[PDB]
Amino acid sequence: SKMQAFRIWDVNQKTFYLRNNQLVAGYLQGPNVNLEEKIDVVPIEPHALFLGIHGGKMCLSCVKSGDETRLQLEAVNITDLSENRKQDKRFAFIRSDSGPTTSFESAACPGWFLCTAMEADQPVSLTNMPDEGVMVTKFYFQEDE
Amino acid sequence: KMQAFRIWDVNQKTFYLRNNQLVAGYLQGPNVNLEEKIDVVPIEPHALFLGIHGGKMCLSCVKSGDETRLQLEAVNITDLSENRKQDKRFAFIRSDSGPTTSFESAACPGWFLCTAMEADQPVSLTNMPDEGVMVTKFYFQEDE
Repeated sequence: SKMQAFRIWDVNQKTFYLRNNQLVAGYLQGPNVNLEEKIDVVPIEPHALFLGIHGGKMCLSCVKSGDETRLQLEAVNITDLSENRKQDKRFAFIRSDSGPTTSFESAACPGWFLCTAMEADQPVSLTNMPDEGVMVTKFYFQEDE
Repeated sequence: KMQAFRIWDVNQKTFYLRNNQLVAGYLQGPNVNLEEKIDVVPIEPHALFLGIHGGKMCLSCVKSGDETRLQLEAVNITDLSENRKQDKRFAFIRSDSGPTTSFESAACPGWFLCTAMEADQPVSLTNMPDEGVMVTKFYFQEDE
């Protein structure tokens, strides 16, 4: 259970980058390629994990705002989280591989998978309609190391 | 470099923009001026980039599982690169059959550029070009 660095891009080749402290998927080229966000990962045996950016300084979570289930980026240290604390569960994600791609399902909001839009520069989100082909839910997740 | 062509399908439909969505229909009267010529930057062997407006807008295929989508992105066709991972979505493979031509998505293999049998529908992509529902055969005339 320690911090690993991963590079991620969806099946349409979009990368993650921040815009107004929001995570968005898009195509970075040239000087802007330096905006690419690597994903910091702390494994939770056997198939879950905590996901973050900026050296695990900000972590991804699933939050329910009234009637909405939205992805959120919180200012918490990936290292303070615990697979055994009820409150940190909103940060857990289940990793599932199939072929050369990877999917991430929310542990606190099951049935919700991390996703990106087909159009560029849209924020990264969570959809509960994976196979219904509107949002992308498959990613190439590789250990940047 | 950029080569220009005129395109029209086997049913005589031409491409034109409608609410900035590439649609295919029959232009009449002063509307014939709405025809969109296709700009091409070939990629040896038989691959190529396709655009309109002097290469200022290029078509691409983006997928989501078992479904694909045809998009017109505001990118310069000259900035696209064949040795660039992300630009593959703009690549198309050309094939000719007799006097006709077909275009297959490199990013979404098995999906061909196609038109609806009826007029004024958006140009799209189809995974089944054989079972004739959508039209996938085109006349592609090099504007020389």
